[PDB]
Amino acid sequence: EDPQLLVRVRGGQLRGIRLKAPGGPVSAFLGIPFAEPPVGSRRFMPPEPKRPWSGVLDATTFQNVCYQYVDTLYPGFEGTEMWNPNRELSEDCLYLNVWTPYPRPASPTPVLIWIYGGGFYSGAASLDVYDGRFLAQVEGAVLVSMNYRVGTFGFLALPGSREAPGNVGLLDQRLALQWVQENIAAFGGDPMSVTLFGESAGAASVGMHILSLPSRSLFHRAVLQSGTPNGPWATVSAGEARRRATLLARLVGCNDTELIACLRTRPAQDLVDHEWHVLPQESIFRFSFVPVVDGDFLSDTPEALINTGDFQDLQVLVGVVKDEGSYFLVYGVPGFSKDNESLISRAQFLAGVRIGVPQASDLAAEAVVLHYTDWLHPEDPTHLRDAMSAVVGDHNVVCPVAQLAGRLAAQGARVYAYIFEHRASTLTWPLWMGVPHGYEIEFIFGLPLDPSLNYTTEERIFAQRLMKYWTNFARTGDPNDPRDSKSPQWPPYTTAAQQYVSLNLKPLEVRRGLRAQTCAFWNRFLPKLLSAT
Amino acid sequence: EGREDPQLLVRVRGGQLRGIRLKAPGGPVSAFLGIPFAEPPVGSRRFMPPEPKRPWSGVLDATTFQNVCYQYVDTLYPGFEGTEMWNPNRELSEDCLYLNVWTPYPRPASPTPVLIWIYGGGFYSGAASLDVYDGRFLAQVEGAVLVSMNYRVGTFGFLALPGSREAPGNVGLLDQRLALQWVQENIAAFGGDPMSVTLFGESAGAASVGMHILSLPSRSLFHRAVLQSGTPNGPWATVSAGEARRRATLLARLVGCNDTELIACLRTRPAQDLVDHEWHVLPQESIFRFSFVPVVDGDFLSDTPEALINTGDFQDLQVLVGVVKDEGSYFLVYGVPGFSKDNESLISRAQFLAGVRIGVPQASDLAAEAVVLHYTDWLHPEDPTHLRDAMSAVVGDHNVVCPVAQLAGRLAAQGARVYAYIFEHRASTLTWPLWMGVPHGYEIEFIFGLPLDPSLNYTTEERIFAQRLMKYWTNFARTGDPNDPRDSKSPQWPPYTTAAQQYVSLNLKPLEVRRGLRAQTCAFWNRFLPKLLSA
Repeated sequence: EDPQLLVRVRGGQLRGIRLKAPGGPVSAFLGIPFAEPPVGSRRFMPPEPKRPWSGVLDATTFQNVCYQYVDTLYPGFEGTEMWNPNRELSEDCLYLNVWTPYPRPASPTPVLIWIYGGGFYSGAASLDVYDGRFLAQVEGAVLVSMNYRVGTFGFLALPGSREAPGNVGLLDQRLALQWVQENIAAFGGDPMSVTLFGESAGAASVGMHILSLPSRSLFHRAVLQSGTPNGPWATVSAGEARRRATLLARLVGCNDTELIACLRTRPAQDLVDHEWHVLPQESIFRFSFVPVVDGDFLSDTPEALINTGDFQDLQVLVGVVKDEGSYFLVYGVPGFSKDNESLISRAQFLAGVRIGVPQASDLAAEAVVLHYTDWLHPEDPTHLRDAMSAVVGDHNVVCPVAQLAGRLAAQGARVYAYIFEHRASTLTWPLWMGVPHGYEIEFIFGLPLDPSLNYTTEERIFAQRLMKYWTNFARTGDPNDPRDSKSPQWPPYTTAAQQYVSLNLKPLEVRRGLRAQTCAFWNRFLPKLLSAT
Repeated sequence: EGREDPQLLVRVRGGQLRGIRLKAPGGPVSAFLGIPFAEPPVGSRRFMPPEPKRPWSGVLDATTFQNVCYQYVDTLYPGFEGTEMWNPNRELSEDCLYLNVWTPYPRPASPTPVLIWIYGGGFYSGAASLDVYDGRFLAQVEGAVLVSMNYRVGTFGFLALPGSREAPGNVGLLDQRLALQWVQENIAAFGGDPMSVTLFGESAGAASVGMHILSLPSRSLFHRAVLQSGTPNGPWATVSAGEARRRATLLARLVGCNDTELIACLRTRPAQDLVDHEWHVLPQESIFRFSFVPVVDGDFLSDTPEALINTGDFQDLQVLVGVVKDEGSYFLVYGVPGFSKDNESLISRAQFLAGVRIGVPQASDLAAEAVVLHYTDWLHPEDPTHLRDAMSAVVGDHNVVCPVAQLAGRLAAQGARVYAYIFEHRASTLTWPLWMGVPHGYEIEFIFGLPLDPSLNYTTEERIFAQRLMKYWTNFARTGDPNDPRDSKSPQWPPYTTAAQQYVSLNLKPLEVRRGLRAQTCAFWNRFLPKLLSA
């Protein structure tokens, strides 16, 4: 019975497990319950604190993955399977994971809290790419990650009702953050230095914690990788949420109370089976059950809240990968596949656009096409393919990120921005997809430090750089290495200079303007257009 | 005759002419100036189609430029050479339908390709007698036969009550066509070849050339065409029948005047009173808009130029078209607040938003918004230097560069052989400020070879440059190809095509080939803006 692996938290005692990281051991406490299982009459409801337990809770293994749709586009393909659940599905899934240095930090160590992505309909804290042992061993970080409910279980809402108020998946995250405040000191973590980071919908979640008052006392700094609370996919209105719920109810054979009671009797997979059938249009990068503007968790739209908020007290790191959109094309756009070069025609490009920008009027869709067409080579299939990706990536991630960065900087926040440009040597998706959505994560978490993974030595050096930026940001709100003159420095993003850095194998290079012209089109012009036409 | 220079006596259909022997740098040329080609369109003939000049008796003296057509005189910067060079240099008169001929001296042996110049001036001004249009250099150095004609401008040339008998519209264009007919009948008397006639013109002259291309009756009067910084399509070169009617009747009201009675009253007004009110009938505060221009009458112009270029067959057409580096700059000082020739015209973002409304006068709020969004530099949305240059670009792109791109594009896609250029050399003698770059109209003096005149103070490179340009233009006139057959060592000027979109830079350096005539931005003006109009 190793005393390092024994911890007492408010709920009782836990036993962790000593894990091996390439350069030493780490203590891991996996599958720790932070809420009462949200099952039965608790489905769709806010989470409740876990009841205390007797004896020593076994925390040596990952708990179940929250019930969710499982990707079947390319069965058995590593590129898709790496995001698929790697433990049993169950509605009983509200557990978190802690990694710390072995032995446990002598002084209170900055805490990093990871919130996974997966479009709010999927994901799990137990995936290999979220392995916290590297950051724990190399950087001496305390790293936390929670499961939170996704899809219907996490975001189905009949706004105003008592039994499906919406946003309970975000309340799961918040409960887990509360748990960190109350318990993390027992592991050596410093509750007074907590940094949230997350990718895609996890980044959007981080963004919503920034914009929700009760969350603000649970962390001090934030990192948003390739996702934002503002933008086209991360939220829905009360009315559109209500619409999607009652439609799903109808689809599975079901006054709010009675509607929800009948939904509560449905086996989990019955709900998932119809999840994708409630979207208003044929689309990509669009998800049926996501956070809802309830006037509660989110008092107004994220757009409104970032425009009017005071962010003086906030430090943020935000960024995008080089090819945000490519991934999503093979999930809905005719002409695209991981198996060929997806060279498309002009007609297929105009088709792709109505799908990639599903809420666009005819005129707006024409605007997009004409903006993104290269008029020197209007019909070149290679350009058209790359343009289709750019449209999807720009509309859904890059421009929403440029918008957020700008509002935050303009309203007092300390902001750092990046674009991640290195394509992993181990990547299984075709070359034409470039650096796809989500493929910076394995580098931030430091997976290349594991020799059995076959990353190149330059990549291993790269990963170490990124872990430094992230953990330095966690420690100080500034990703710059304090023990390093010469670099050059990573400057804050401001509305004046608009500086950000490229992250890749070469040293930091400072650039200005994050797709400035193109994001002016999306952020300034298109709104004016659609609100008229 | 008896003791006159026997080489200067010529007979044309209307009678005998005596020309004058002029000195050009490299030798003498023959000039026949102020030849009448129409009955004076005065009195009851105001607003009417021209009638062919009736024969005269004796020897008409043709040694001096004739009257300039009655027009507005520019007074923005009185005494300033930059404006005065474009002002009338002979007496104003409604009796102004005369043309000019320069030829080698002695006149050519075999029949020589003919160049016909059509001056610009917004359809409200201009004259064939200006210094920058001096035909002596092309005649002497290239052996060209050069013809230029006066044509009515302003109300006199373009006031229209469409459908009426007394003011049918486009009479200024019919003056041009009458002069083309005169060339067909008479130019062989000077050694000119009526079967090789190339039209060239700049600004409204260029738009005029484009309208002769689109007008069937003019099509048997010429064989090749050059359009410099102007097009028959675009926002300023034509008005609708309704808009012309509206402007004519408003102008009538302003001067105290059933179409017949209205026009009859207009014919009693002194020329100057019409000129004094012509700017007052424009629909909005604007620049690069002119009150009385060609009208889509369904006669001379069977449909809008846009419709005609979109659907015409242009197999038989050889055309040279181009633009200067800074088409819009000149126009800014004539009405965009913040702009002047006498300072750097650094402007604010607010002055930019206002300038856009004036420079794109027909835009709705949303459309103006699109323009401001597109042209703003979003790394430096507030920089006064960038904003100044963007304002100029907005005006140049909207009025010239994108209409020319559209024209070259449709003509090529539909059979025509098209050559395209951008002219980038700023004259060492320019009197406009540096901020204006290479302004609208300032290639003309190079095409006509003025830098060959030692007394004008051009540099030796400019002289050599002028000679190259004169070669391109005359080669194109001779063969429909600007390239020199002998000289293959010199870089070649490829045709412009929809597939490759190639065009050349004209400057002190050897031809450089480029692709895409503001392709992205012109996609905005030519493909998107019109649709933002169906909404």
